[PDB]
Amino acid sequence: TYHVDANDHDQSRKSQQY
Repeated sequence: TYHVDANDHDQSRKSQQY
C-alpha cells in the first residue's frame, strides 16, 4: 500500500491516504 506524504513531513509523522 502506497501512502502519499505531501504536507506531512516536519510537523507530524503519520502518513495516510483518503
